[PDB]
Amino acid sequence: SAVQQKLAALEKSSGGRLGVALIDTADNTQVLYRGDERFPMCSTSKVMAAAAVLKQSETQKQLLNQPVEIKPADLVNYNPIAEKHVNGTMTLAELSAAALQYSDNTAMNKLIAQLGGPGGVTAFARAIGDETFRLDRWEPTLNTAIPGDPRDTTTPRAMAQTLRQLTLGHALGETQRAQLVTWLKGNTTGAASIRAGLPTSWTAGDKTGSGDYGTTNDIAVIWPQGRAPLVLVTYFTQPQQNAESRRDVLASAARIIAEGL
Ligand SMILES: [Cl-]
Repeated sequence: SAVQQKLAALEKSSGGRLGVALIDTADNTQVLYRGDERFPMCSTSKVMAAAAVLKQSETQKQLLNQPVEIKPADLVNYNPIAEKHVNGTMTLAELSAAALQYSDNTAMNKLIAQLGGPGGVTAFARAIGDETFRLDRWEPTLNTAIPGDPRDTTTPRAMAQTLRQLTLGHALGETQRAQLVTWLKGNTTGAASIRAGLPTSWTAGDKTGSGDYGTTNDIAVIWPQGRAPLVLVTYFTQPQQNAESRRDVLASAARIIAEGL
C-alpha cells in the first residue's frame, strides 16, 4: 500500500525504527506498521498511570482532590510543574494534569507511588484487557530505551486499542473518561508531533514521549469532521544511544496517515 511504502521510506530517511497503529472507530478497522513489535513507551506510559488513578477515584470519590506533599527527594530529571511546589502540596488531579500535559517526571513518580509501584500500573493495564503493556521501572530509568529490552515497552497495536478503550470506550466511568479526554486535549508537549501533520480543524488530544536512543513517541485520539473518531499511535526509536529525538518524524508519519484517510 501507499501508506506502507511511505512509512518505510520515512523510516529509511530517518535512520530509525517506526511503529504506527491507526484505529478507525467507524468500522474498527486498523492500519498497522510494525503493529506487533515492542517499542519503549517513555512518557506515553503516563496515560496508563493517570487512567489507573482515575479508576481508583471511581470508588474513592475525593481521591483526585487529595493533597500530596512534594519533597526534595521526589524530584528527578524533568520537573517543570513539581519543582514549583516543592515543600508544598499538589492534589492527585494536579499531578495527573502535570504528568499528562507537561510530561512532568516527578508527577509520574507520585502517581506510580499512589498506585503501589510500577506493578500497580501494569495491573490496571491487565484489568482493562491490555496484556502487552508493561511498566517495570520508575522515572527516570524507564527511559533507557535499550534495543531489544522488553522493559517499559508496548506495541503500537496494543496501545492504540487501549487508548481507544480509555478515551472512546468504557474502560473508565463517564466522568473519568471525560476528565482524561479533557487533560489530553490540553496537552502542551505535542505541537511538533502528530498535531503538526493533521488538518487544524480536526481536534485531538495526545501524549508524547521521548528518551534515550532518540526515542520519540506520540499517542492521539482524533475527532475529524465527516467521520467517526480515530486513534493514532506513532512510536520511533533509533540505533544510537545519543541520537536526538525527532518530533518531525512523527509529524511526517501523521501526514502519511492523513493522506491515506
Ligand atoms: Cl526504556
